[PDB]
Parts: sequence; structure tokens; C-alpha cells
Amino acid sequence: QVAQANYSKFRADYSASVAAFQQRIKTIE
Amino acid sequence: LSSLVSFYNKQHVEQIPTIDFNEWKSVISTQGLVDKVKENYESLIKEQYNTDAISKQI
Amino acid sequence: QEQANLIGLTAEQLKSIKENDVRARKEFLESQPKLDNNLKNIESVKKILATWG
Amino acid sequence: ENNIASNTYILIQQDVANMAKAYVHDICGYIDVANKENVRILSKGDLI
Repeated sequence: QVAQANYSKFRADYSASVAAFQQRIKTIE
Repeated sequence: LSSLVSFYNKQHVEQIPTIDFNEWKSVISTQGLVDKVKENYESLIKEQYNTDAISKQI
Repeated sequence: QEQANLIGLTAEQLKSIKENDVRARKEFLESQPKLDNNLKNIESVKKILATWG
Repeated sequence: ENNIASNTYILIQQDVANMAKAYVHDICGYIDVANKENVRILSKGDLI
């Protein structure tokens, strides 16, 4: 069951990192 | 640099075993012990790392 | 009565069990990583290892 | 032009010394993050 929690948390960090792409829009502004 | 990467990227696979408290509760155990271990064991299993907070600061 | 008669866990007998749990914790937390010894001399890394806990 | 010790503005990269050194000084800093989390989770309650 811990593996299920591992995968879920694993994808969270990915989405949180890809959010850095939003920071790029800040520069354009 | 390579050590830190290998250190952080080391994979952990040990087949975390499942605990059947009912089996131990039945065969033999100290009254209140098998239950006290289960309730206390389960409490810590709920706790988990907060990957979100770290993802933002980095 | 057999609950206690059959298994008469004494205070010191259960005490030893509790010490193992505490000993397991201190070993798990205080366990610091073992990287290149003579290369991890940075002020930050050595500071972290001291306060590893 | 203010915070780089170089004898010329014609920067020529022929080694990755300055690059890897700044990476180990950065990625290492974030060590103990998980062990620190274990302290809180494990210091929460005693299994016994």
C-alpha cells in the first residue's frame, strides 16, 4: 500500500515543478 | 556531484511486509499488547512526507 | 488469571522491550549518510551532520 | 561586471570546475530534508 502512496506523492512533486513554467510567464510580463 | 545524485536516486525495494494483527492476536499475545501495537502502529503509518512544500521552495 | 500467570511479563522484562524501541529510533535518526569522507568538508554539510539528529 | 572575479570580459569555458562546485554547494544543502521529516514523524509518538 505504501507504494500506492509513493506513486501519488511522486506525481505531486512533478506537477509542482512543472508549475515553474508559470514563473516564465512572469518574466514576459 | 555524482555521489549526491546516486545517494538521492538510490532505489529502495524490500517488499514491505503486511502485518496481520489478527493472527498474532489469536495464536498468543499479552492482553492489550497486540491491540496497543496495532493502534500505535497504524497511527504512524498515516504520517507521510509533504512533497508539496519542498517542491515549491526548491 | 491465565492471562498473567501464563505470561508474567516483569517490569524489567518489558523495560528491555521499550529500550529496544528507543534504541531503534536513535539509530534510525542519528544514522548519517556515508559519502566521500575527506571531500565533504564544506561548512554547510558539516554543519548539517552535526545537527543531523 | 561587479560580482565575478575574472581578468577579462571574454569568458571562455574550458572546464566545469566552477559549474560542478556550485552544484554540490547547492544540491547538498538540501540534504537532511527527509531525515528531518523523520524526526517529526517519529518523535510524534512511541510505538512500544
